[PDB]
Amino acid sequence: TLEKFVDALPIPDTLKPVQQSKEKTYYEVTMEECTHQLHRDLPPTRLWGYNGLFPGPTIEVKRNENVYVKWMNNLPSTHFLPIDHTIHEPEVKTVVHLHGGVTPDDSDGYPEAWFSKDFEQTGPYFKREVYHYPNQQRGAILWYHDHAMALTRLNVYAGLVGAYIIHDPKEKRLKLPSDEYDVPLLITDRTINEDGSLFYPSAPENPSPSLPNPSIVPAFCGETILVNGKVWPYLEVEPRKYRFRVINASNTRTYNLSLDNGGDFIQIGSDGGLLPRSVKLNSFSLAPAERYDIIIDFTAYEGESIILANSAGCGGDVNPETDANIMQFRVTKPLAQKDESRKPKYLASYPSVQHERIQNIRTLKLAGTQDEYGRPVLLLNNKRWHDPVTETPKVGTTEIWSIINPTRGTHPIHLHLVSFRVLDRRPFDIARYQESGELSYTGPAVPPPPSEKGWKDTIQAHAGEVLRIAATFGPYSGRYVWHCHILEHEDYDMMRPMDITD
Ligand SMILES: [Cu+2]
Ligand SMILES: [Cu+2]
Ligand SMILES: [Cu+2]
Ligand SMILES: [Cu+2]
Repeated sequence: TLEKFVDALPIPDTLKPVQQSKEKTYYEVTMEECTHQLHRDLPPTRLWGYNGLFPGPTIEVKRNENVYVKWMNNLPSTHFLPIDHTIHEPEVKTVVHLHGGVTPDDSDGYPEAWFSKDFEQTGPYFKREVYHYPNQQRGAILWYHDHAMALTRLNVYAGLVGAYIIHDPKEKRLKLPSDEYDVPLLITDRTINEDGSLFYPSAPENPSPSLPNPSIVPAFCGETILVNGKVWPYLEVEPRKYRFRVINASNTRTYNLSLDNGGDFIQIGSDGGLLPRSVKLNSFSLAPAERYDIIIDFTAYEGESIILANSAGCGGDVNPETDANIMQFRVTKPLAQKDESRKPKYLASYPSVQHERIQNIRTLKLAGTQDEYGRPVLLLNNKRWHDPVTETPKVGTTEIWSIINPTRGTHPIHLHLVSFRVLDRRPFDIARYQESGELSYTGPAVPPPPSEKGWKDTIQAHAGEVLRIAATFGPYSGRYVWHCHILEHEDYDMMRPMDITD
């Protein structure tokens, strides 16, 4: 395998606006095929990148900043990863979704709002070339990536991901580590061929001869871990507090992160922004699309090399020599200035402070069937993507969604537009539910841990539990989506439209 901790962690440059005034900020980002070296010992890898970069440039905005991004497809007319046409026009379709964005529906990146190179062809829900992000939302770690119908797992794996940070000036007084000491960590697993080329499976292991070729697979587990586009990198840090914006940008893989010197993380934020109170953690789980906003305090570890370690398997136990490792910190950089940053306990209002009447309670079930080829097709509430819309909350109202998971695994459930509160999780009798559809609980409800007492938008629903969340649908109305954020599930076919009605 590739030798760990030999390349420095790249820090994506912050995107500069094409125009900027007090009233408006305007950016242009072009998707390009490009080559980048992912490890000291590899030939350059052919990739798809926003502005030809992997990851894409980091975009930083202020709360309420009036932002426009023209996202353009200048990709080749053919893909380089294996497309399975049996699961679902130009071959190469793209659309950018700002995940976590409180975004008008026609700038949200609907899967059928795709566009081919230079907008020559566009999907039936396409309305505009230049996306509008008003950013009228809490400070938080967002991220952007491709969301094209039936191609999301491939377009994202190709390299189309980047970070987007909203800064709320009202949080400045907290004096959290900032600027040079505030660093995104975009984690993506990949499998890389000897010649440096990306590998993505064209079929499951030992494909029945029934199977089409290529065939979609139900899960992707990469052999190698990359952070900010480099395989198992090191980062030289100063002996002081750092803030890290940790984003799982992987297709399937869930991570369970720790520090190998037994140091703590201080979680200050979740998907939807600052937690009410900081939380000291020795480890945390991070499923696809989740974000953790954390402080690591290197003050007491000068000289040390500390591995950000992973204990979660993907298709099997972790390998100590490979996917057990994420990156390495080296506490050897001289202090540029006194550490004047803080790690405050009191961060933000509780989500509970705000009282809301429950307009509706939906029960949703994670299910599926099997296709003519024998493959599993994963479905939300046994509906196809193309079935008439059933999730139709009213704008301005709050709902509890009760998500029933009788499957064998966790699924990270994501709703666009909104962030939400986690109410509780409760175990149930799976066999009974499958035979009769009757829900019998085998234990009391478990309220969220402190890490999930703030605002979330992507949430782990574990096997044999009912998960309840509370969301206020707004402030915009229109057509959005909800889906599993395991991309191999999302594309076949674990995604549904969501109408927020006025
Ligand atoms: Cu997403
Ligand atoms: Cu999203
Ligand atoms: Cu799933
Ligand atoms: Cu989505």
